[PDB]
Amino acid sequence: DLRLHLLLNTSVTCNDGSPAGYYLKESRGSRRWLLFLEGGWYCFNRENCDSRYDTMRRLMSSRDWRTRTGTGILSSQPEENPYWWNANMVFIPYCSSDVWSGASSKSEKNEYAFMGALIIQEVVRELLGRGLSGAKVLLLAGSSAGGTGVLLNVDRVAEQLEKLGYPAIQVRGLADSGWFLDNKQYRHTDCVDTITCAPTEAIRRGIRYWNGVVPERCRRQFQEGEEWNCFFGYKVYPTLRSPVFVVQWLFDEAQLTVDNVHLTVQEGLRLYIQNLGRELRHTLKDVPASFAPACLSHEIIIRSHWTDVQVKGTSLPRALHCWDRSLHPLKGCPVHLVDSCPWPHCNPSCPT
Ligand SMILES: c1ccc(CNCc2ccc3c(c2)OCO3)nc1
Ligand SMILES: c1ccc(CNCc2ccc3c(c2)OCO3)nc1
Ligand SMILES: *[C@@H]1O[C@H](CO)[C@@H](O)[C@H](O)[C@H]1NC(C)=O
Repeated sequence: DLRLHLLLNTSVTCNDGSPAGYYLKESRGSRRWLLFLEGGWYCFNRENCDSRYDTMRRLMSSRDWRTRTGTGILSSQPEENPYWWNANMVFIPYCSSDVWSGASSKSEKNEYAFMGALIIQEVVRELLGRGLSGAKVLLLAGSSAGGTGVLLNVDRVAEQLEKLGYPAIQVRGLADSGWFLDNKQYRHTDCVDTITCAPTEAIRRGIRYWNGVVPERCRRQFQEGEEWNCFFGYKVYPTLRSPVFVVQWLFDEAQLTVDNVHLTVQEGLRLYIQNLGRELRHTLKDVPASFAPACLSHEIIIRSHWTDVQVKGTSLPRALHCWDRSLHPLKGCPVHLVDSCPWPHCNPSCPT
């Protein structure tokens, strides 16, 4: 079990003004620290944030959060977690609805606070008095909206630790299921409410509503008004300096949802699905640390059975171990693992 701590700086809040926080299980014999960012979509105007508050309130508030069990990469049992079972474990709940990008407080002009980027900074700060000052590696991990949050925030955590006087701690990222394409959709709707708004248009509006922040080098490339581009992995990744390992299902269910596809198959859709896998594979060609199986799924790293899937005979925990060794090719220890077969479940190890 990981134990809840609410932030001592109570100006750093969830959407409704309640304090943000983190869950922690220390391993005092270890100098490795895993900070995991939870996912769960986003909201981008008053009307859709109000709805989310009624039926997804744990993603907007800490009022109803004392312990949580660590699973997958957050498990302390080597049977479930062959990679980092002895590490210090931190789960950061997603209560800002902003893809971890926001820097805006609730105020006379703002019904909600969007503080995701500041929540990450404050967690790192408070952890530095609880053992993180002695770390050798800080791995910032996350799933779905939390995976995109890794891409947006990993270089900011690295800069923070350097400016606080800890330049020797190695900061790295692990982004799971947060590598999306701004691709052509299977069917199209003009952006008129929540359901009809494609991600490019919803994120453009969100950035303005949240006062969202993107990494500096990416921001300098795309410039004012085009920051939405930095929420797309293939565009932001080449601007990052920290090492980042990318986990992405080739036929991700959230990607298919935003593409207006429902699987529940004739030539047009067959060609669309095969083209999506081909395009995703293409964007990972020059990503040296990656794991991308040919499956229809969403998320993996905190699932208890995350050990089961394999690409070219190598599991995800093994690939992450090989990544560690590479940061000290390697015979029998690969780090770039992308499937090449063209249809969901052409890999027999895909989840059922
Ligand atoms: C501690 C602190 C705050 C709360 C929430 N209380 C209801 C509420 C008030 C104002 C709001 C809001 C919700 O959403 C945006 O503005 N609970 C426990
Ligand atoms: C659990 C389930 C579903 C989700 C949705 N992921 C958010 C998202 C979607 C499209 C995006 C994006 C972020 O940034 C680029 O385009 N998260 C967690
Ligand atoms: C509390 O958090 C706010 C928001 O980032 C920051 O401006 C302020 O300096 C923090 N105060 C302390 C004492 O850490």
